[PDB]
Amino acid sequence: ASEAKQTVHTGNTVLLMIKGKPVGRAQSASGQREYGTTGVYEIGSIMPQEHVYLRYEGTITVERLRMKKENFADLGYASLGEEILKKDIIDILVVDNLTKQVIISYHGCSANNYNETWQTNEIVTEEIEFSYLTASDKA
Amino acid sequence: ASEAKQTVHTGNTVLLMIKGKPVGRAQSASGQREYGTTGVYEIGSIMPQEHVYLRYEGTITVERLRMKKENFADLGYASLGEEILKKDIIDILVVDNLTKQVIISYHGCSANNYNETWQTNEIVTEEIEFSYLTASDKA
Amino acid sequence: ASEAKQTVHTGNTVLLMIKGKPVGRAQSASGQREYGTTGVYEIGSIMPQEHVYLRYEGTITVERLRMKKENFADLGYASLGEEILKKDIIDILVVDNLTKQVIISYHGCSANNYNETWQTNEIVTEEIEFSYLTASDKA
Amino acid sequence: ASEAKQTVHTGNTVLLMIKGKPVGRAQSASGQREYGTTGVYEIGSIMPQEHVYLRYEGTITVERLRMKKENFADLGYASLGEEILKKDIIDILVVDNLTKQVIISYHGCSANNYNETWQTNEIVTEEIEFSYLTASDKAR
Amino acid sequence: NFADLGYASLGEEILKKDIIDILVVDNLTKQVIISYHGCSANNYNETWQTNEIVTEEIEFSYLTASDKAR
Amino acid sequence: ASEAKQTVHTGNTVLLMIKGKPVGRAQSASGQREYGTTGVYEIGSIMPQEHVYLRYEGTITVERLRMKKENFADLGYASLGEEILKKDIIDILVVDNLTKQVIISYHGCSANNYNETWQTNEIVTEEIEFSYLTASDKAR
Amino acid sequence: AITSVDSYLLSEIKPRLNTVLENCYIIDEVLKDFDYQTRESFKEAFCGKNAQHEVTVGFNFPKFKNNYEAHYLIQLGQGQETKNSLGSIQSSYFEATGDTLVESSTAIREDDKLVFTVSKPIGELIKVEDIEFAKYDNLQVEGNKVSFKYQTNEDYENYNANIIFTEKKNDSKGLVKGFTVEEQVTVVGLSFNVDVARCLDAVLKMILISMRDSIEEQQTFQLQNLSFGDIAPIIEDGDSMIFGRPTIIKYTSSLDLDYTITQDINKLTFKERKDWK
Amino acid sequence: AITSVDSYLLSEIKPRLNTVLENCYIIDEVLKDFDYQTRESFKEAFCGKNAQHEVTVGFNFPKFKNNYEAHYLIQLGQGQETKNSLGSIQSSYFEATGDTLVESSTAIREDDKLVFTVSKPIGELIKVEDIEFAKYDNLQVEGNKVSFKYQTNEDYENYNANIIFTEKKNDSKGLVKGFTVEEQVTVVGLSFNVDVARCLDAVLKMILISMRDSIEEQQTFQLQNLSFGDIAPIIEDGDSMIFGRPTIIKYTSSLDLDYTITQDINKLTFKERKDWK
Amino acid sequence: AITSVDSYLLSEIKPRLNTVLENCYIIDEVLKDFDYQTRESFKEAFCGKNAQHEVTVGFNFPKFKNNYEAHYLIQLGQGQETKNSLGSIQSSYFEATGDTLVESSTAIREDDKLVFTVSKPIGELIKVEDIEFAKYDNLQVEGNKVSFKYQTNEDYENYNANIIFTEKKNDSKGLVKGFTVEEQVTVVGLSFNVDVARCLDAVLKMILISMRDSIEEQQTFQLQNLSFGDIAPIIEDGDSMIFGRPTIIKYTSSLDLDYTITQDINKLTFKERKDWK
Amino acid sequence: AITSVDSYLLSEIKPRLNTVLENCYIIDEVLKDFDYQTRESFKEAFCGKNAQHEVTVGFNFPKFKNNYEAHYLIQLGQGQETKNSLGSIQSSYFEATGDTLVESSTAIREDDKLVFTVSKPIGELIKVEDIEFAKYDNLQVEGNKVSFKYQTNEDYENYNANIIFTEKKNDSKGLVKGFTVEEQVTVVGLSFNVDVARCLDAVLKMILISMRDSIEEQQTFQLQNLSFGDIAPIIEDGDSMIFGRPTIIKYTSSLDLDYTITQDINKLTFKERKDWK
Amino acid sequence: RKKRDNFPAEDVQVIVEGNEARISMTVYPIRSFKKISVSLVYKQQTLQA
Repeated sequence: ASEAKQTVHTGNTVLLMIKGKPVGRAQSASGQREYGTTGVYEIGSIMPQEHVYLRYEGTITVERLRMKKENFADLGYASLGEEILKKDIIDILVVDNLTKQVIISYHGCSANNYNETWQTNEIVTEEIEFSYLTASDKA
Repeated sequence: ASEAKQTVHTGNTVLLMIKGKPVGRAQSASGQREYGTTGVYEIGSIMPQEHVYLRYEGTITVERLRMKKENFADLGYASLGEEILKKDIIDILVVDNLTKQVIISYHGCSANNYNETWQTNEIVTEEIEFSYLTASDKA
Repeated sequence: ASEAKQTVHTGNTVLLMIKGKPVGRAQSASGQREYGTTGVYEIGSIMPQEHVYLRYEGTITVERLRMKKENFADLGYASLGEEILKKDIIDILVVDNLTKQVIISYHGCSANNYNETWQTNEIVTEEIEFSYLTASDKA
Repeated sequence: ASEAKQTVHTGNTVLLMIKGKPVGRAQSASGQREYGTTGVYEIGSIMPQEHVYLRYEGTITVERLRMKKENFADLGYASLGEEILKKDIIDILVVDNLTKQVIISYHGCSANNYNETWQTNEIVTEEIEFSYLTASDKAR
Repeated sequence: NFADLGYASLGEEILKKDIIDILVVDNLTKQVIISYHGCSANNYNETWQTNEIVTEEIEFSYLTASDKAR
Repeated sequence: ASEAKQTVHTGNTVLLMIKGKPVGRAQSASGQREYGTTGVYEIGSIMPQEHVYLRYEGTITVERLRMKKENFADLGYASLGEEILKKDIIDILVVDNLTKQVIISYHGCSANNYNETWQTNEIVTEEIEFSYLTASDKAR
Repeated sequence: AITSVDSYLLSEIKPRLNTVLENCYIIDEVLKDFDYQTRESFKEAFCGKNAQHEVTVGFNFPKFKNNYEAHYLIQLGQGQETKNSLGSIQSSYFEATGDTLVESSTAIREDDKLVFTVSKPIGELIKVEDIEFAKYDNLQVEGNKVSFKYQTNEDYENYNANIIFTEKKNDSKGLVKGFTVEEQVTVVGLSFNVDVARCLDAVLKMILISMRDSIEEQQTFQLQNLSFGDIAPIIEDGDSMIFGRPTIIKYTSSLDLDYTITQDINKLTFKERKDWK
Repeated sequence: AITSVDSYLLSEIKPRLNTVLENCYIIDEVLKDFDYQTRESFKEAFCGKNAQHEVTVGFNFPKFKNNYEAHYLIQLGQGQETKNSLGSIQSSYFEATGDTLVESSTAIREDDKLVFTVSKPIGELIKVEDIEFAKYDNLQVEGNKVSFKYQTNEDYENYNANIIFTEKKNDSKGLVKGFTVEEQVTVVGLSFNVDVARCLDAVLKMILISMRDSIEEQQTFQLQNLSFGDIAPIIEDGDSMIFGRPTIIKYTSSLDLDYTITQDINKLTFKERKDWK
Repeated sequence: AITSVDSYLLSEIKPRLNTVLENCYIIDEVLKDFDYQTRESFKEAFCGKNAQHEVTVGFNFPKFKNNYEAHYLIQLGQGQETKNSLGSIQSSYFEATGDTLVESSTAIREDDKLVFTVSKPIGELIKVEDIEFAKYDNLQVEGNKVSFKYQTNEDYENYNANIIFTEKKNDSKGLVKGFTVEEQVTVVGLSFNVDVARCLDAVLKMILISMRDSIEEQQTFQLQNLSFGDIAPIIEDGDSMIFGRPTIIKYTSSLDLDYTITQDINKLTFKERKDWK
Repeated sequence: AITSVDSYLLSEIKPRLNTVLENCYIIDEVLKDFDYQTRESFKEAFCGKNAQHEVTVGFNFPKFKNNYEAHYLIQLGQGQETKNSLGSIQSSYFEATGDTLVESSTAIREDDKLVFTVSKPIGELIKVEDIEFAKYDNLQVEGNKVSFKYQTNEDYENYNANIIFTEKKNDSKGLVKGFTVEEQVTVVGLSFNVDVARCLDAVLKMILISMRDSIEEQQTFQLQNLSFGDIAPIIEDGDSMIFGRPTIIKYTSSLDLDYTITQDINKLTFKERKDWK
Repeated sequence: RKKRDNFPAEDVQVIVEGNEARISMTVYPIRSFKKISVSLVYKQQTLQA
């Protein structure tokens, strides 16, 4: 039995795609978003009178097992040195695995930091964080 | 046996409603509230003489499993991009499941931040936080 | 056998009373207190010469399961909105359950913050914090 | 609240415009105004009998991040040397971002000073100050 | 705004203003706490910022003050 | 964005150059400019009838970490004593780091003051201020 | 109160089980995921008014033989106290209140009031269905009657409502003293046919989901939590095996007593007495 | 002191059980949630002064046959020490104090004082019920009597009170040395009728809730915590099975001894002695 | 819905197992890591259309003898509820929606529209394969047909597509009430040849990996998690031993019911009534 | 791929065990910590080309009698899936790639290129041993040959190298879908002589340490983890006991399938269509 | 990106078939008015002095 009226996304239901290639062995993606909502106050009451949006901010963080090939460094999306200055912005798509249909797009991603951890009883882990210009979904 | 003289609310006893639709698969709601209570001191004693209320503040935070349909983004209550600038304030009602009777109303909610986490052994989670203008109950 | 020469208070031994009604289903009470003790130093030694008391401060924090009736909001002790401006100070008594004898009184309580948490596998929890003008015991 | 419903102006609700083109990367603008208001006193009272306006003066300051093109120097709104003598007075508008209705015009702006700063690990900044003749709720 | 309400001036119109009374008033009773009498503007100031609410500041000189309205 | 695509200049996108050699360890540069702009008033109005330019003045300040060699004193761009009288005016260029196209020239710089500071646990610093005659979008 | 989860479950399951089994399309919806032949055989055998077989419910350890074709065995399990109140005060009351009740009623005119009559004295009124009264309506409760002003409401002179209320025992003060317990009951659907055991499991899960909305376990017996065992032979050495799949139903509930207080104080009085030392 | 939780429970349960069983409306309230026939059968058999059957209480391992129709078997369990004091000093005293007691008494006039007489020497007075004395009242205690000034209090010349106090053993100093123990006792209501076992469980839970307020386990035996077992056959191979549902009662309590100190010092004395080197 | 993981697994495994076994190069790829002789013997015996032996699938506890040469025994296991919604509201709907379906279809011209016909009434359209319509295309759905403007699309007059959609039961409002359960099923490949057991293990793991992409366990039965037991003799005292290696398949899934709401409100009305006091 | 840890271990252990046992000084180094007589007796009996006894390796549950003097019994154990990828995408490929291989080869001149020939089509070249080519060297791969410019390299016209590469199956796109499993295999050295069991333990630990560097368990079967049991009698009721010391080898490895994608898109095309409304 | 430097998502259609994707935009040509419809509303206004 398969019902649409209730369904949730799960780690198996969702592809992560960059430049039209799926990212293998991605372990998590975390999208965060902030609007700078500021409350308005005045002489005459303690209550907030209004809220205003002042500054949009957001980041996408991805953790991945470091493959022997097609790393973020080998794919070119990450940067180890000064060549960060030569990477154009990229768009990261999160896509429904069944329908191949875009769930959410992160547009204009730009790398904040890049980590690798080498440890003796574990698989090596990549982690990367991007600032992005906007996010959207289409339906 | 069913007694009213003692009873507590529980996760099963309480509906969460927005715009007259119940929010499916909501995992938690957290309401927080602050009055800015400031103590008055003077030359002549170490004791507080008085307390005064100076600034009301409060937030409602909701965690939810990301459904395949009727997300906060699909419902329009959340915002991913600049369209946050076009969302009017909304009222969030917490309602008794048995009597359909309003327990508490959060009025004038306005989004502070919106998160989605995609992870490999888990259901995807939405979380959203609103600032609100006031809260009330009616009986 | 029942001995007075050693005895400790326990969760079952102590009533919490407000306005002459016991508070049902209270889960904890935490009383905290500070005197601003400041050390005096001078040219000629590294040692403190004296200590002085400069500013008394204290709070009482109460956690409670949210009942369906006689909440702090229904009792009127808590405030959800601007009506906080119309609540007079209240005195909170902690009382020996056996003798009905006052253990400690918190005088002039005034609310700092009020929380409610709605969660899916748990009973709903109230929590409230008051600043108070003084505390005392009588014997 | 929606941007269409806010009671207060905010930086996103307004635009800065010169000669009909929007000023990009504008960080701040500060407008100051003085009337020379002077109190009159006389023998027989310690208190001012009235106040009178004497001399209007006003300055508008604009600060920006320096762009690689279309700077004030590149657009010809600022001067570095002799060319200041060949400038002429300009009007600066602050404008409603939704409707493009004018909020304030500053009329007859003329530059007082122009300033630049370069830093190891920061965006380059421009600041300019104009004195102006008059201001109005409307365009000229 | 002060400019929209006619309590402030941007240009020549300052000459056509006249002196005003400013009251600070008890919010409960609407009883006057302080009157400032015969206020006349000294300066008027505005500031615009990328990600903040716009601000107005105005300074008036005044003739006298009283515990009561005129 | 790529450095080739940024709309704003940043410290890494620009170079500071004197006599055709890059100034190493440059921490900051500040360029200031004044025109002496003065408002004219007359009987019959409280408002300035026009503004006029009177006296150009400008100064360029440069701050650096002191190197063990090729300091301003070692390179001969600064003076400690009588030798100031035997200096002559120099041109200071701010230059696009990619193309080596000039962004600003300061012409005829002459030193106003020169300053040094030594600290227990910090890098030594140099600061120098030049007054200059003119500035231009181009080299002389 | 003191409570008995096993007897609650027996009393609640038996009527619900009967009312599902007498209603074919409910079973046809519950069993939609099973194999077609399993579904049709179950519906033919046990379901509808003409059903020749029957299901049964009862506690464990009877002295007689049961309907081992299909039988829900109810089996009281473990529990432990989990949360305590300060002073063990679960609540306090000014008027001894009984169980919560919901009753259908109709308005009638009486002396230019509308009134609803209820079978028992109203200790507290929680809700008159689909009505919120204004102060002008002069809502009053008295004895076992709710009363409501006629003047503006004449169109509703025969309005039909449900009243949610609770009994009063008596006018007395006291403290509800007690604690919360978390307690388990096991239920197993026995059948010598494995496909019947699997269908009885499905029907029981449906019944428990439906039960979660009932007033009984909304007010008491909160936080129903379900666990499920393997399907296994319960008895293995007859002429045939008997199969079942256990389920454990866990509930959180209050155990408490009405400690009445006889002491009442109705006047302070003040006196001054003089110390001549 | 050293304590014996099992003998405390036996001594406390037996009178309480008797006083509930001789009082029909208490059982009628306790069993309100059970099936009507279960309730009425239990109340007919075991309850009221005319009851022909009887319940019984005793420790495990007797050499004789018990009343297996209804019997509370008490069964001392495990424990462990949980919290220790620095130096193992649980307390200290200037006057060796005995058990806490509550006694009814009446005032009498004597020599223009009011006095209350108590059966034993008062080591400490905790409370005179419903009275708070002022300094003017010249409250004094002496031996086994409490004494109270008559002058302003003549209306109370025969006032009836309860005195809460504690004995004194002797006038001696010492340290109460000991530690806290957390200890378990099991209780099971045996019956060959399962519905009787379930009712005995309900009655025992009511009794323990009522017990929580007693002075014995307010001063000692604190933090009563209850756990409940499955209902099961305790014995299975008679002409009939015997059923029971265990409950475990856990208590936190102090084990300690009075280490008396004989050393006393009643004068310092000072001397100067001169060093001529 | 209510769900039956065991019957899902049986229904899903049987066709997939058949379609792999009738396709030699799939087995030749799956068994590439095994010893050459093991691989060739398995492929000769069980694989291809000419295969003289056969594998079989069925539930445990049949009354007949099975094909102990190679048999997948399916064995329903434990489960527990894991996550609950506030108010138990799993979802809500304005139109009662059935199962998700995928069907092949072809466009046809009709009255200068293109239309796709579907076997059942479309409750919701999720995707028309490989098409994204513009507003100009005037996409409309009606009954069991999808309709699409002809004018600009004449080249596609016979275009072949797959429609992903879901049934509607009826036009009614309600709440989907329920919870999530995590549940286990065991599967074991029995063979009296140990190398056959090891190959059946490999084939089953391949089948389950392939199953993860199916709509059935994308929409329901999510988060498949696999555990593997030791290889051991299942039966030890025949003329030969029977071996198997268990695997446990764990799924997370929703149990829920359609609580329909009959109440509907279609007009507010306002009245002013005057209070003369 | 699908993998079989037991058959890997058998295939890897057998040649390594033979090559150690035919080489006396290796055993003389491995057993340096044992008693002199134990060492010399083991080396005399089992070691060197003249050894009259022999060790043996095989899976458990054979139908025949084994060499109980010294026998490594391999015994497939438990496992569980541990880490999953988003979308279960373990990787993706544009060209179906086989196993990794290392082969010895020699350069030859051909048409003023140097070439290395490899036994199979090169799907990817990982390393030519001890060479890093410059762009001037015009490194190219074609079919099963690697080719390398002669002009500057004439001194290397017969250079001997090892090529590390991997096969290609075919030119096709797809997704590697699967997951990671952590899996256990037990190995025990059986002997009726306890000192032989202890020496077989030492030799096996040496072999596994040496195995950690092999390409097989560098690319797959990663994170080898070893646990060791007590020495005990495996069989106790013959004319003599049989002893062994178990070791458990745990590996982390990927289970996955090549899901090929047939869909390919090789041209977008654009059209403008006009809306006259 | 292009229209920022220099199209509505509702106005582009995509069909993929047989390794080929046809992307079809709507476009609006210039017509000529044949109808003018004027809705004239008479309000009234309070003057004050």
